[PDB]
Amino acid sequence: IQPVAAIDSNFASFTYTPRSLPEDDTSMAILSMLQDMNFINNYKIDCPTLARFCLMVKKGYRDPPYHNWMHAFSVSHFCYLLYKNLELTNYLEDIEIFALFISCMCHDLDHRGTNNSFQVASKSVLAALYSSEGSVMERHHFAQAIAILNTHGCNIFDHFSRKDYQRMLDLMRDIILATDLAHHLRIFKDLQKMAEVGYDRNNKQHHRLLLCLLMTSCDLSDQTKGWKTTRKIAELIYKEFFSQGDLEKAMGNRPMEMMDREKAYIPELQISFMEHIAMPIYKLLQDLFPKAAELYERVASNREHWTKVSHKFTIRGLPSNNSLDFL
Amino acid sequence: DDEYTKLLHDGIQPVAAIDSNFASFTYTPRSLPEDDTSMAILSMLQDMNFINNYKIDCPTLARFCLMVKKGYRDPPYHNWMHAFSVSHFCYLLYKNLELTNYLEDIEIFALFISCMCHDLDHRGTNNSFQVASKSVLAALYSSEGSVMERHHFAQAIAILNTHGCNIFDHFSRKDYQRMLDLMRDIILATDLAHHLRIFKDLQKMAEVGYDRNNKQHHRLLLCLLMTSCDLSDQTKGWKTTRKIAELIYKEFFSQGDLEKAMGNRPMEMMDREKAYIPELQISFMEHIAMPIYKLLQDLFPKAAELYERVASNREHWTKVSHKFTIRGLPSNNSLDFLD
Ligand SMILES: Cc1cc(CN2CCC[C@H](c3cc(C(F)F)nc4ncnn34)C2)cc(Cl)n1
Ligand SMILES: Cc1cc(CN2CCC[C@H](c3cc(C(F)F)nc4ncnn34)C2)cc(Cl)n1
Ligand SMILES: [Mg+2]
Ligand SMILES: [Mg+2]
Ligand SMILES: [Zn+2]
Ligand SMILES: [Zn+2]
Repeated sequence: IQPVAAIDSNFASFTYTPRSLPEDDTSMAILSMLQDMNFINNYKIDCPTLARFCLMVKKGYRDPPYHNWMHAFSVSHFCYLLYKNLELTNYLEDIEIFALFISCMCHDLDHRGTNNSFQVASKSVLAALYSSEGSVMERHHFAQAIAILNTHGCNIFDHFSRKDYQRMLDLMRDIILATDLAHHLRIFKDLQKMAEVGYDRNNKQHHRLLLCLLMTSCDLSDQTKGWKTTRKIAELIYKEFFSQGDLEKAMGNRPMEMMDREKAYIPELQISFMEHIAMPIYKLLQDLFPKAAELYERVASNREHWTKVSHKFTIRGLPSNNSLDFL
Repeated sequence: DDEYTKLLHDGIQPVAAIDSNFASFTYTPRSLPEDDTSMAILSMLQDMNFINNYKIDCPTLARFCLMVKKGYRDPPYHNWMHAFSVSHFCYLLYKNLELTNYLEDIEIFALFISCMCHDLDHRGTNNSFQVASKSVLAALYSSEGSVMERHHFAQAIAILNTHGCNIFDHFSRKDYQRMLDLMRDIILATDLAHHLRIFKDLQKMAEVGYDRNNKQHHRLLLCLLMTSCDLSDQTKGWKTTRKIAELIYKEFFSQGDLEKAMGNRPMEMMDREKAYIPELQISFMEHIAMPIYKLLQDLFPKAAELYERVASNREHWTKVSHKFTIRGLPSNNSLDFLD
C-alpha cells in the first residue's frame, strides 16, 4: 500500500543501504517497490495473494550469517534501483523486469549456508536430486519458489495468460540458475561480445544475457555501497564460509583455502574477489549503461580500501593487553 | 627498619637454600620473589667469599643492599629485578667459568657490585631521550656522552657516600681508588654504544689469546662480562625471553609515545604503530646478542650453552612470526578493529 517516498527520501538512490531498513518493514517495502514499478496494476496482481506470497518467500529463508532474507531483500531492492536509475523499461520488456524482481526475492530460498560442492561432498538429498544437472542449490531455490507459488493463496500468476504464466516460469528458472557464479563465469565472454557489438533491444538472445548480468549485479550489490557495508558483509560471508570449512574438516576433507579459518587471509581473498569477479561485472554494467558508472567506482574504491586496511591484519606493537600470551 | 633488622640478625642463608638449581645457567632468577632478593645478594656475596675476604661490615652491607634496591624505580624492564637478575648472572659466571684464572679478586667483586648498581634510578627512557627532552641528566652529562650510565655511576657513588653505607670504607687508599675506577669502567661499559666501539678489540683479544698479564685484556674482558650479564635474560628459555620482550617493548613504546607528543619521530622499535616485534628481536639477536655470546664462548669453552640458547631463542622468533598475522576472523568474529 505505502508510497516509496514515505519509507525514506533516499530510497531510490544508489547511495541508500537497504540493510538499514528494519526487517519487520521489509515485506511492506517489497509491495511498495512493486507498486512503484506499477506491476500490480499492469498485470492485475491480487494484493492479498501478493501479500501472502511475499510473507511465504521471507519465511522460506533460513538464518545463516549471509544467505538469509535480508540478503534476498537487499538483492531485490537493488533490482528496483536499476529500474529507477537506469530506466530498464527502455532495454527490457516489462515481463522480463518483473520476472527479474521476483527472481531476486526467491533466488536463495532455503539456503543452508553451504556452497554446491559441500552438498555433493556430503551426499545431501539435494545433491542426490540435482548434482547430475549442476548448480545444486540454485535448482533447489527454484524448486522452493515453485512450491511457494503452488501453495494455496500464494500463486501471484493465477490469472495470467498461458503465454505470460509460462514466460514467467521460464524467466525465473533461467534467472535463478544464472545466480550460480559458475554460470556467470561461463557466459562472461558472451557478455563482453554483447557489450562490444552493442545492446540490440530487438535481439532475444541479448535480452537473455542482460538478464543474467543484471541478476549477478543484484546478487553482488552489497559491494556497491560504502566501506561500512563491505566490512560487515565480509564479516558475514567469512563466518558462513568458515563454518562450512569446519564441517568439511570433521568429514576428513581439506576445505578450499577461503573456508579454512586457520589458513584464510581475508584481505587477499577479498581483494581477489573484488578485482577478479565483482569489478568486471560492474565494468560490463558501466559499458552498457553510462549511468552505472558510480557503481563500478564504488566497487573499485571498496577494493582499494581493503589494500589500505590490509596492514591491520598484522600485529604491530603489542596487543591491547600488553601481553604476547596469544603465543 | 624491620627489613634491615632481619638481614642483619637472622643470619645469611646458604645459597643452596634459595633453589636446588640456583648456581646453574638453566635457573631463572626472575622466579625468586622480590622480597627474598636482598638476602640472596648476601648469600651470593658470602658464597663468593667477598664478605670475609674484604672484611665487609655486615650492618653496612645490609644497609648498602637495601639502599641499592631502593634506588631502582619501577619501569617495566629497568627495575630492581633486572639489576638482581644481572647480578645473579655474574654469580653464575663466577661459579661456572673459573673467572679466577682470568681476573683479580677485586675485579670480580667490582663486577658484581657494578651489576647491582648499573641501572640505578633508570626512568625507563634511553640516552637519546634525555638529550631530546633536555633533561637534568643531559644538562649534567651530555657533553661527555653515555648520559644514563654516568647517572647510574653517580648514584652508586652517592650511596657509598651515604653515612653507614660505605662497604669499602676500610679499604686502603689504593684499593678504594681501584674499586671506584673499576665501577666507573664497568658501569660505563653497559652503554651498548661503548660495546660496539670496542667490539673489534674484543675480537682481536679472542683471536690472539687472552693474556692475564695484559692490563688491557683485563679491561676488555670486564666489559664483555658486564655486557654478558646485562643481556643474560636472552640465555634462558623461550618463556623467559617472551616475557622479557613484553617488558622491553612496553618500556620502549611508552618512550615513543612521549617522543610523538613532543613532535619527534621515534625509532621504529619505540613506535607501537610501526614496530614488528618478531623482526626486531631477530635483528637484536643477530646483530647484538649472538656475537656477544659467541665471543664469550670463544674465550670460555664452558660458555657454549649460553650461545646455543641465544641462537635457539633467535630461531623461536622465526618459528612464531606467522602467528602475528591474523588468519580467518578474530575470536570475537568481528572486523570492528579495521575502523
Ligand atoms: C573466488 C571467490 C568466490 C566466492 C563466491 N561467493 C559465493 C557466496 C557469496 C560470496 C560473496 C558475496 C558478496 C556480496 F555481498 F557482494 N560479497 C562477497 N565478498 C566475498 N564473497 N562475497 C561470493 C567468494 C570468494 Cl571470497 N572468492
Ligand atoms: C638493535 C637493537 C638494540 C636495542 C638496545 N636495547 C637497549 C636496552 C635493553 C635492550 C634489550 C635487553 C634485553 C636483555 F634481556 F638481554 N633484551 C632485549 N630485547 C630487545 N631489547 N632488549 C637492548 C634494542 C633493540 Cl629491540 N634492538
Ligand atoms: Mg545463491
Ligand atoms: Mg643500562
Ligand atoms: Zn544470493
Ligand atoms: Zn641493564
